[PDB]
Amino acid sequence: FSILLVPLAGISAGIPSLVNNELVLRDKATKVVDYFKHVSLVETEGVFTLLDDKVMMPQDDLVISEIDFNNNSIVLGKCEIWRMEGGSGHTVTDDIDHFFSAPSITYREPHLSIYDVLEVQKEELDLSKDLMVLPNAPNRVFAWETGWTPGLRSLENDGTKLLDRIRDNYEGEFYWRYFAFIADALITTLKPRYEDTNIRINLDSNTRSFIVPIITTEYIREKLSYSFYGSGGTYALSLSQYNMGINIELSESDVWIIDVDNVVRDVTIESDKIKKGDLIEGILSTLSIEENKIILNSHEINFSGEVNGSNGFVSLTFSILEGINAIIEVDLLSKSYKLLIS
Amino acid sequence: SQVQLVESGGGLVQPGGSLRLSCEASGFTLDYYGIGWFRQPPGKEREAVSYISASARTILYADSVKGRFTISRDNAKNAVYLQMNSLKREDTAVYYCARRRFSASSVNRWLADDYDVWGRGTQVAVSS
Repeated sequence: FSILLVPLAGISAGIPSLVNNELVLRDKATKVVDYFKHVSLVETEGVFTLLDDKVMMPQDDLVISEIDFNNNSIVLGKCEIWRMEGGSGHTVTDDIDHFFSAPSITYREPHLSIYDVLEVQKEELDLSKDLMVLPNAPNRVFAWETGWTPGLRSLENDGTKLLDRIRDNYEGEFYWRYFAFIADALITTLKPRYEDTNIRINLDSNTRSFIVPIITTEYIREKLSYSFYGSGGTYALSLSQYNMGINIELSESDVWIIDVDNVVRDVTIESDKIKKGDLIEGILSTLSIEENKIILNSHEINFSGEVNGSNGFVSLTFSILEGINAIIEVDLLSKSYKLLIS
Repeated sequence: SQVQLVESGGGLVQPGGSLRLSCEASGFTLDYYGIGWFRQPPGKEREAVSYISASARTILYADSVKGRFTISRDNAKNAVYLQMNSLKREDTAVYYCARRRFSASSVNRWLADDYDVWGRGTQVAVSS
């Protein structure tokens, strides 16, 4: 429960927008820095942060392409930025890079990886907690540009530090702060290019519970798709109000509980928090059970692997009224379901 | 005049017929925006018809047109399409194309406050 304890994707990292017919995650140099400052927390705090000892939540907008409960490991996804090329007359004057002819940013395919420059523990992780938010960040390649920005050589924080580290890491290919010809130039705008991203989750034989993150922006939301691979455990999943790409690969004796309380009612967002409205009358009209598929409302759950008596019965659950927990018990084998109240 | 959503292809057909509506999205990049189709029958409210999300993955139709209408979009050629089949007389309306705001955090997806650009509509009448 406590779908209210969990923040909305983008609360910390920021939500990208369209300002001039272009996706822009940040628009002021100062503010760009803070984002990096934010990104850097994966080193400082770790991959996962704990909400109240109970819920493991990945860092906001941290691209994770794999969670493996067998290895206790994760794999980071693509987080790159456009490389520079062709400075002339470079010096280091007063800790600030100087140039006669300023370097040019370019979209040409060799891109620099931000994540590579990061020191993160992605192995021997502590995934003991039963409660875990699924990642909310798709693969991206940041465009950017600089602009003449006086008086920001004073700027120093975990953000400027990471930015500096990227410069040093990719010698003569990245300069976020520099003086050229007349005045000081700084990266002013972060312009992401999100990409289709399949997050893979390899499950152990334990009991695990997953909350789909609430991602309001539709565009970003639909770049993601989760692929679960069960191995004979007990798996719980709270769907968001949003129809998300979910594929479940079935192992022998896989028991799946899918909370659909966000599917069967209208859900809105009021003060940057979920707001559960009234149950859709004739919600069962929207329920379609096909061979290796559950369609409820417009949400889709695809199924792969061996379907039999050990793993064919998946339990969709929500609350028909305040104090009535209903279970839609779907039989994948016979494309039939039934209705209980416990 | 920059950002527009011009619809075309409306006219007259006879019950059980079919036609195809066109939306020439102009003056922005609709690879980001989700597009909807709405309609207003004579003397009635504006009505939800179909709604394609940016990138497919969310093709929704109103119960009145399920099975009959089919929605499609060519981001590349910046146009959305609605193929209409088995046209009944109840389908007589003024059909509109509209772009869903990029930031719409509502599952309704037809809320009409979540839409920023609206076309002029094309009328469809159905009578033999």
